[PDB]
Amino acid sequence: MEVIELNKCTSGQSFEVILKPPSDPSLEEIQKKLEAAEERRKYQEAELLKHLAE
Amino acid sequence: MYTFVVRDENSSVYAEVSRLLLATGQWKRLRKDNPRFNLMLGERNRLPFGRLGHEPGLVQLVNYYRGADKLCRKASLVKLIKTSPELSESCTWFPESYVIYPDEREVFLAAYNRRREGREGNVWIAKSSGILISSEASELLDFIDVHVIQKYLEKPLLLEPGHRKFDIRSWVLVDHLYNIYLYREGVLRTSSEPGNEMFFEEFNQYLMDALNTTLENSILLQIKHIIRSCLMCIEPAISTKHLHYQSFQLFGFDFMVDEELKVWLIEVNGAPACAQKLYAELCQGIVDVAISSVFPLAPTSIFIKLHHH
Amino acid sequence: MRECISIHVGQAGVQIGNACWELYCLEHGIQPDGQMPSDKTIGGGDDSFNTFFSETGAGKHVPRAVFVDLEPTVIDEVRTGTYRQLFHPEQLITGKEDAANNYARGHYTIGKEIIDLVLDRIRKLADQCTGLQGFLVFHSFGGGTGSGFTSLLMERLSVDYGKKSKLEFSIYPAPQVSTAVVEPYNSILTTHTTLEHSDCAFMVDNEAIYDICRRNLDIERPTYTNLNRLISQIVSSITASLRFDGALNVDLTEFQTNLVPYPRIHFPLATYAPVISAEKAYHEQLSVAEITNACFEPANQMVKCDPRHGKYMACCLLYRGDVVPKDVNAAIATIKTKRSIQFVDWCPTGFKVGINYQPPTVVPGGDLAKVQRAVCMLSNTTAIAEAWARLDHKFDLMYAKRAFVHWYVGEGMEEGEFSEAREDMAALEKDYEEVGV
Amino acid sequence: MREIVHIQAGQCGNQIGAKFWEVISDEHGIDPTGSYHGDSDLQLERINVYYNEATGNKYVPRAILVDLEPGTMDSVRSGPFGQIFRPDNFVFGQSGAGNNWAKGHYTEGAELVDSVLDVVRKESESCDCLQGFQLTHSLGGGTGSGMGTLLISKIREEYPDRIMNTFSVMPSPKVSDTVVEPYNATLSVHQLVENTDETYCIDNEALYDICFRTLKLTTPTYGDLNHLVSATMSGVTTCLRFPGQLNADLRKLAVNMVPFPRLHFFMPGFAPLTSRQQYRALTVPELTQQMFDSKNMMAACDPRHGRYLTVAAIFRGRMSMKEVDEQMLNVQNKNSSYFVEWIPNNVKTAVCDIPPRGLKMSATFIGNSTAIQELFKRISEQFTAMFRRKAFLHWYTGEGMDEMEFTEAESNMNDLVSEYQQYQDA
Ligand SMILES: Nc1nc2c(ncn2[C@@H]2O[C@H](COP(=O)(O)OP(=O)(O)OP(=O)(O)O)[C@@H](O)[C@H]2O)c(=O)[nH]1
Ligand SMILES: Nc1ncnc2c1ncn2[C@@H]1O[C@H](COP(=O)(O)OP(=O)(O)CP(=O)(O)O)[C@@H](O)[C@H]1O
Ligand SMILES: CCOC(=O)c1cc2c(n1Cc1cc(OC)cc(OC)c1)-c1oncc1CCC2
Ligand SMILES: Nc1nc2c(ncn2[C@@H]2O[C@H](COP(=O)(O)OP(=O)(O)O)[C@@H](O)[C@H]2O)c(=O)[nH]1
Ligand SMILES: [Ca+2]
Ligand SMILES: [Ca+2]
Ligand SMILES: [Ca+2]
Ligand SMILES: [Mg+2]
Ligand SMILES: [Mg+2]
Repeated sequence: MEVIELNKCTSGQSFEVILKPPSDPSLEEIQKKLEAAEERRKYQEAELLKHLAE
Repeated sequence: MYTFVVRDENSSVYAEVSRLLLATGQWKRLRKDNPRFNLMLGERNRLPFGRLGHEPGLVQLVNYYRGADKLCRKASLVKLIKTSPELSESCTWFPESYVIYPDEREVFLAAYNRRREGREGNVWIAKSSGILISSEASELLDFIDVHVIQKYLEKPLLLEPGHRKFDIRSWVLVDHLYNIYLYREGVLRTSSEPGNEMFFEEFNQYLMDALNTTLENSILLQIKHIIRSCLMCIEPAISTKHLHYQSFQLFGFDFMVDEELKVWLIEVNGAPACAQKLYAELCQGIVDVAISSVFPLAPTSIFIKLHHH
Repeated sequence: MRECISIHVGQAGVQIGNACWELYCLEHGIQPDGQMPSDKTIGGGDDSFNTFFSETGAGKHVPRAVFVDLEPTVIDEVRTGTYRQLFHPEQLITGKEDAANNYARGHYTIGKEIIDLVLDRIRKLADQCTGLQGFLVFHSFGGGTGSGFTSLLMERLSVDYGKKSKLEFSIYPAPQVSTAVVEPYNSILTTHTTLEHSDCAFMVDNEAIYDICRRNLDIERPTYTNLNRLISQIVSSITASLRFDGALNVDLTEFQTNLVPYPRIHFPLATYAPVISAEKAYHEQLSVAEITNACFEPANQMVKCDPRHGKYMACCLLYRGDVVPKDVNAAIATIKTKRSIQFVDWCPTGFKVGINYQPPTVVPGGDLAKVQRAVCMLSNTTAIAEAWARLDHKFDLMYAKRAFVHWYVGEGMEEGEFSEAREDMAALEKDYEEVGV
Repeated sequence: MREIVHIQAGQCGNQIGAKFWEVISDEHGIDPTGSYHGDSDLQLERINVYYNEATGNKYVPRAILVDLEPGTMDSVRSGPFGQIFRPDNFVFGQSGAGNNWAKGHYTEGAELVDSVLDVVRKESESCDCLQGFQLTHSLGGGTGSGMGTLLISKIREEYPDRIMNTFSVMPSPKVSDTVVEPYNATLSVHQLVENTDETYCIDNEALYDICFRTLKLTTPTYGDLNHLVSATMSGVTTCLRFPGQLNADLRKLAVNMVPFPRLHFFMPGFAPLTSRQQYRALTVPELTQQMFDSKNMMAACDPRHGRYLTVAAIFRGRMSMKEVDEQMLNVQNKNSSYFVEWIPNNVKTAVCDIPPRGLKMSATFIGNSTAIQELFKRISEQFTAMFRRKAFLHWYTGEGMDEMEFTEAESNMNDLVSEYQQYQDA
């Protein structure tokens, strides 16, 4: 049971008590995956319109 | 109408418990994977405790205590008994044991050499959770190439006529409130070598005719003391008192009796079977105290309530 | 003094944000019109509350916050509420059509059209910061916007603010509190895409806040208002060290340092006590020992689980009110000799303690009673994985039949993202098991 | 500002449609002239979903009335709320469709569809954020069935990203106009399987049984049947029209109710169904039990013969929302065998404070059950009974159709039946 790093001020108080010691993707890569999803949307809609035209 | 699920077909105890629940007309069995259950008779291995108690509008109860394996695994029981301040102090009822990883190798040989030195009984038994009984430390450590080495009771109590060795099995039930209930009926398994099942009534009669004492006074007091010590030790670690689900569990305690009428704890079984003659009585008791207490339906107890704070 | 920018996404994040800033103002003495009489440095300053409030020449203290939602109804409540005078229009961003409870709709379809605008408004606030620490992101797991657009925003923030910390306050889905059937899909989709972008995330299971409101506040059918006021108190005690003078968790970096030794395992459990009903005039004030003990009762945890069957990697105690260090140690010593508190072998067994003398502030007319001392414990226990297991099990049930998958594939998502996300969660569950077993 | 565009086509479509606007107009406090006279804010908060606001605080339904003969639409204009509809939104021909799907879909209807799309385009162009469309029609006639599905196909082509919802009345020999109704219904169901997101299956066989067996009406009229349909349509749209803890829209409904694209045909239910006892107040337990009872289902399918994929329940009136959650959870946990286990928490409940006219509280049931296959089997059998002998086909081949289009229609619906059967044994 040890108390360390005790700091005090007007607002409060903080300390540490020890009981036992121990033993990213770039903007381009993101734009491509977003634009890839938009292509699959546009392709699925084109097939729908092609189907409706028939 | 209460709902329950069965996830351990191999359980002869709860196969009968399920049979009784249906026989009440107030319980309905569901598919094993239906989550809208009030009662789970769970599997022995990898029971998903983490998915219990999250079904809105359903009080859920399971027939196993999460964390009770510490008491039912031989290597864990030894560690629990050695490191628990509430146990390690005493343990006059638990045989001298050591956990040897294939570690307490040096501590075992320290007491072993002390026995062969003094020419004492130096027979140890090693098992795990295949067994070997030997008096040579070399044969024990080579047999295990995780196991535990434990002193073999060289001076056991022998029933006569027959010069037979025996062990006592006690069934203990702990409910969602952590009441400890000891089934009034036990069983002794006779070796039959210098139908291998003797019930308490006969054993009590023998003790009176042979040793001029009763089963309660010479053995049962120590059994109840051992059962209570082991279970009150882990109570804070497994209690479901303020938990989102509830637990009860049937236990199987195994004891040995030496020629001095002293009781020794052998092991604890978390998924025990029952004696064929006692399946009905105990199973009905499980429904009474463990299941219907939480889900009541629409008078001497078969259990001895071991009191505790 | 370093600034923190708060970002609220979706209905849950916006309404929870509205409750936090109402509380912040009460705790700092800021009136709804933004005026702060106790602030003597008019139009500026480097005080501790300036971490969350900028200042105008007229003495208005403006939250460093931005509200974003794909539909306008929820954020319109902010524009009309008591604290409408607090924020300016640029801070409030809304769309026309929401994500319809569809992660793919919030991340790809709809999100792609509004991401740049949000990033710009954020850059505006960042341009007012002398030393921006990072961001606090509030959002739900189950909402189409809260899950889908948040993960998109987190990726872009890691690009535009690489050196800044990002902390999450996430709402875990609970069927009892209005939930869509596909919320398990969204929860796992957004956790996978956001995992390597968040430094520390505080999950709040609505199931927990719900039962705490029913049992401790005697509320029969708690509402979002009830839930949010309780959540705001907890969020307040977590962010208090950033808004007041102190030495514990004084910057976003310290949260990672004190609570997250393993980057992937960055979901600390929060336990809060006491929660006393306001309708209860005769309230027996709880002691330091009694509230510290309650921190180890599952019934007071923001996520229901059993820390007894896990392993702690770190523990922090945040007290507010009449607490003195002596009483805290006398309580720790007692709870150690009674509770099951196992730490991992590669970590010290101890507690970092922080005390703020100002007792918790309760919203006038709310459901929470004023108390003399409260505590919030932040413990990184492997038991929180139980929540991942529940969520991944529901995911597996539906995905085995591909139920509702077509709604996601129909927005541009691929069925493989489902499997990829579930696999990352499988690894996450395994990391917890290798740490606490 | 999520506006919905309403379309009603044919005799049946325009009769249930007119009744729908009379019912909800009363609930929102709008009189036959379009002037508001309610007493609560909840009436006007989401009134924009179904009404346009004209100068003078006038509310005009966003409804488009369509028919190939003027007969029925003249009755609407003469009916109670006839003057509330936008006069320009009356689009009608003079030839009729003679209960012939081919005439409504290919010949007579094709000549009128463009002028309908012109009105639809004018209504949508002035929408802040268009949700989608809801169509009322029967599947047994010619205009609502043939031209109705033609409209759906062309509306989808012009608004591929909007929700298409329909209230579709299924024919039944018990309430029959002509023998070719199975032909027209089989042809339409395929159009619906392909071009709608949500279809409320309103089975005239169930409506007749509810009037005869329950309401004790010896000789039910279409008026009696439409009374049930009005009550149901008011119910399933409550969460779209009023504010509450769950302000729903057409897309979130489709997302949570449709786990597979083709399986989007719902079973509606309503409680109470009291016979004229109209003063006796119902308890929350009684609403919940009746709401799930087959005798309150509008589709004439036995739910216990299939399994529920998803369920939406709406409770209207001032009641214990706590007791509501208790009774709902009681129904599920009691009959959990009739709810598929691979969709967790598939039963959602909503509560609205404002009850319908004449009731202290009500409950509306929206179920996506695999037992709906019984309805499609029924139609398919009646279809095949005639088609095996090519009976009455000349009415259709005379309009340009060939037998192949019939062979494909039957095959498509038998597939639909097989798909429901697949998930009933999953
Ligand atoms: N605690 C709390 N949870 C909320 C609140 N609002 C919504 N939720 C939860 O959030 C989940 C749904 O996410 P939402 O935020 O409503 O959805 P969204 O982010 O707006 O996304 P979309 O509406 O689909 O565009 C549900 O599980 C709700 O229980 C709130 O105010 N407080
Ligand atoms: N320390 C010891 N001294 C003497 N005999 C012992 C002993 N430990 C075990 N035994 C013997 O072995 C038995 C218990 O051993 P073990 O735990 O391997 O049985 P088991 O668990 O494999 C099957 P069961 O659960 O029915 O006992 C005792 O009944 C006794 O006969
Ligand atoms: C299991 C499927 O449940 C449904 O249908 C279901 C579940 C949900 C919704 N919805 C649709 C709905 C619509 C309705 O009005 C048309 C009445 C309802 O009553 C519960 C539910 C819904 O809607 N708007 C927002 C939400 C949030 C997600 C929960
Ligand atoms: N429920 C109900 N069904 C109707 C009504 N009028 C017609 N039907 C049914 O609709 C079918 C006839 O279609 P109808 O609408 O008259 O043909 P259409 O005008 O060419 O579209 C038959 O199955 C009738 O039972 C009505 O007012 N209510
Ligand atoms: Ca200042
Ligand atoms: Ca980063
Ligand atoms: Ca012509
Ligand atoms: Mg939203
Ligand atoms: Mg007609």
